[PDB]
Amino acid sequence: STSISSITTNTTNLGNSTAAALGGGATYDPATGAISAPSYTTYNANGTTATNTSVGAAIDNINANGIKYFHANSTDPDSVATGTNSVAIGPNAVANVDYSVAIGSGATTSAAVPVASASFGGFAGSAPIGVFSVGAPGAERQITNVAAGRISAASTDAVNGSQLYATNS
Amino acid sequence: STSISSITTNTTNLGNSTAAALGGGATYDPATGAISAPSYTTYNANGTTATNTSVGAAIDNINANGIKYFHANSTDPDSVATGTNSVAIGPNAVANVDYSVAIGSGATTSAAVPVASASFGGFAGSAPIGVFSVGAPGAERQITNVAAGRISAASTDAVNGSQLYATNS
Amino acid sequence: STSISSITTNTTNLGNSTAAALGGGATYDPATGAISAPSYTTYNANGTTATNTSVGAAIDNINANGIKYFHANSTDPDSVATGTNSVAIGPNAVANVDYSVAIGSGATTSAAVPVASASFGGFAGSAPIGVFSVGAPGAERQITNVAAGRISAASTDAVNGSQLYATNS
Repeated sequence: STSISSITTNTTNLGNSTAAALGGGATYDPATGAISAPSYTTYNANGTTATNTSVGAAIDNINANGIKYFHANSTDPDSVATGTNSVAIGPNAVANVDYSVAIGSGATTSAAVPVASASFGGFAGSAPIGVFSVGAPGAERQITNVAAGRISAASTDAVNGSQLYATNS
Repeated sequence: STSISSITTNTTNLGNSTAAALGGGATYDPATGAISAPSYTTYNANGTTATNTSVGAAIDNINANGIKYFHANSTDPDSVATGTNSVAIGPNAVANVDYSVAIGSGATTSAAVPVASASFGGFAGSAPIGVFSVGAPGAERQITNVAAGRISAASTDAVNGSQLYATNS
Repeated sequence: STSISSITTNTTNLGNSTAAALGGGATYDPATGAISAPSYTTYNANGTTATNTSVGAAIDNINANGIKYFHANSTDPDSVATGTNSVAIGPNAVANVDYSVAIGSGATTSAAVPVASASFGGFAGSAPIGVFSVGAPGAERQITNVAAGRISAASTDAVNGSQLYATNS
């Protein structure tokens, strides 16, 4: 009888502590032995959320659809970042150059080309650490909503089309 | 007595295998039935980490604060990526155009406009796949730390302010 | 005997419901008490996946190696986003300016400088909300695969090197 009591009491501790470790509102019922399903929220890419009733479902959703504030809408192959300290974001993005970024579907990286002058000298940012790629040859992206950059010898700001327009008027 | 022995032995296997499945240093104590709490590390956006004692707490932290190397500091609405193979990063970012990126708080996407010439011809990157947006109309971002781009007919590198400065001196 | 029956039946419910909550194909065996290990897939940064046999291992892999479509290949310090609604991506990236982005290894942010004219006026995007940084002083990135931007007074598109080349020929 003492053994039966011990097992019952300890099994309740097992149920309770399992539910506690799961979180997501899981609870243990000593009358039935059931742990009620956890509810884990994940963030879809379309402005909605999903309720997951297992840990595995939540992990799969994190990979399939992203996390809050970081979403790629795709079923294409994973991005690949093999460069040292490199970042690859989006389906089929490949950052194989060191200290670089590939961002956007199909974006690739090739080595940075240092530019100090052109045939005009004294360029700022003449010694790049790597590239920041927004696409690939033949699959370029138009970079939009760029604020006017400083136009000075020291400036490493990007310039926008309105600035090139003004200088050619 | 054999039944009591069987239950005890099997319940220890249940406790052990639950702790193993949880990981995070969770352990089972057959004397009490308790699974000790796991410790799961998540990465905050301020250079610190958090210790989570449930799976649900860790999942919530991943969404609220990001993962190592990918942080958005916000409580505003999720980004939304509805374009095919599109990427949306940051609070209120919306990438609804296909093969595009919206990155930054409030960034939006509109269709790319192909540009082969302007009133000057022979532009490289005249057939964009989509846009890479760093903001929205009236909420543009200054793009900074841009290395000097190649200045040649083939170049799809961005140019910086020092380069526009040099050509107008 | 009824108590032994009750415990056995309830413990099976505990095992089953634990396996259900774990997901990842975990199953309970009433003959042994064992929950078979879950298998949780995470995405490495080199085009491969990993099979994790605990929740903690999966969480650690998500942080160490990223999620599908979002990978930074590094063991350097976390990115830091302390600016309001700011985004920091990549090892050692720091977005401390509000409404800004730092993306790329070692990228930093400093305050946007509004530019409406230069010594040329009527620039579009003269009131930036913040910065979009692809690097840091002395560690700039060459921005690549930029489609030709609109060249007009209204344009906030980035311009590429071929466009600057054409205007100086």
